[PDB]
Amino acid sequence: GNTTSENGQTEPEKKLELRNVSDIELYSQTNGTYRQHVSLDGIPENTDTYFVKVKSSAFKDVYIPVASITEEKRNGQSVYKITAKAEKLQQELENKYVDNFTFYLDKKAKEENTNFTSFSNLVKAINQNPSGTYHLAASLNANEV
Repeated sequence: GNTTSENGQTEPEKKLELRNVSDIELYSQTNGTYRQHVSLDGIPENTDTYFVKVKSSAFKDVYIPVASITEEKRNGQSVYKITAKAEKLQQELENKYVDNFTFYLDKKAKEENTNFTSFSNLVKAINQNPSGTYHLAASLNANEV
């Protein structure tokens, strides 16, 4: 019949934090030329030469090197969870603070029948038979192509 505990404010520590993160892009350096790995990462890569580019609506973009690319079932699907290593980057994720910038990507499989999920697959699906009917499954980024 009571709820008695303590707290503390307790001056907090100072770290680096990304607040207005409007969008998050992934680039690579495989063939010596940088390109946009917008989707379809497949199996997580063996070597971590990627670097995450976070574009913000408040201030300019930030480039940070990747640390760990793994696969985690968000709802029983191939969702790539990627973490970012910075000297002190704290990400207010789900009302709690994590010591690394971690974010999830989207998709995996390509819809040969009808590119309803991604551009890299849409441009391939349309070129097969232009006539017919097509629908989009979600907003699709054309950076992929």
